[PDB]
Amino acid sequence: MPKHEFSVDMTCGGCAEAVSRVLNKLGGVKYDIDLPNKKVCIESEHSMDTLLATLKKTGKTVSYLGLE
Amino acid sequence: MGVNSVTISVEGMTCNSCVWTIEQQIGKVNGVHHIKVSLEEKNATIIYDPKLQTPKTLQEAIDDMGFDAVIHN
Ligand SMILES: [Cu+2]
Repeated sequence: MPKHEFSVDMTCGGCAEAVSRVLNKLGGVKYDIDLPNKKVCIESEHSMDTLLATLKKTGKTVSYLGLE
Repeated sequence: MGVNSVTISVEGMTCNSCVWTIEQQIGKVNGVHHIKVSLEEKNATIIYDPKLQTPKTLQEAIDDMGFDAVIHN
């Protein structure tokens, strides 16, 4: 399974929670948030570039940072 | 023709920088003229141009996030 790690500018809990609703627009995604570490850890059969573009709808510094 | 305006109860925005995310995403929709957001009164106010913007387009720009926006001027 493709457990990939992404970091996003979670300057706020509302500013973070937005990542849930944009990933739900794809729907076919599994994910888990770490609010202190600023991480979303994802697994889906969709591409890393689809996930990255979807997270960047939330208006932030988003960086893909490798594999678990 | 000239300035139009509306208020949107963004019922999912209150804390620190969900607030800031509005001003990032709205301020780059070409027809916007002035954005304001209220964090404790939990709502979003804007002045916009009618040739380039609409209340419907505002509701699309909040849908880039995850906030519970309803039109309420
Ligand atoms: Cu906030």
